[PDB]
Formats: sequence, structure tokens, C-alpha cells
Amino acid sequence: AASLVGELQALDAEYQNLANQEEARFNEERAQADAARQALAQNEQVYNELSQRAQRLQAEANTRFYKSQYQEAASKYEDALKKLEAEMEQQKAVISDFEKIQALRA
Repeated sequence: AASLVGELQALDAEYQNLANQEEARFNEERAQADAARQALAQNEQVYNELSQRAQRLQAEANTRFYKSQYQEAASKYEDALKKLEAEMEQQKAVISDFEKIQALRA
């Protein structure tokens, strides 16, 4: 009777806190996806421009005086583009995960 009322009061405090924390967690995931969106868009621009650069370096190398350096530059750009591609893949995974969870809750 009296201890039941106390148990219900404690359950209510636990529930209200849990609800606030779950909500705050969702908002944090949203802010993380929003950031990833911005960074991803900036990255796509860089990737496209640099891919064009690396491709030109490669295509031009055989007919340049500094052939060896053009080849090396193209190769180092290709390595960096692979790293940039992995960064963008992880950014899309963050955005993707948030859209899915956003659907489930809905």
C-alpha cells in the first residue's frame, strides 16, 4: 500500500529520466548525421576535383619531360583518393544509419 506508492514514485522518476536520455541520444545522433552530411558534400567536391587531377597527371605522364614525377604524383593522388573514398563511405554509413533508425521509430 504505502511501499507500493513509493515504488510507483521511484518508477516514475526512472521513467522520466530514461525518456529524457533516450531523447537526448536521438538528438545527438541527428546532430552527428547533419555534420556528416555537410562534411560529405564538401568531400565529394574535393574528390571529384582531385580525381580529375590524378587522371590528367596519369594520361599526360608519357608525354611530359618530368615523366617520372608525373607518374609519382598520379600514384600518390590515387592512394589519397582511396583514403578519401573510405572517409566518404563512413560518412554515408552515419547518415544511412540515422535515416534507418529514424524510420524504425516512426
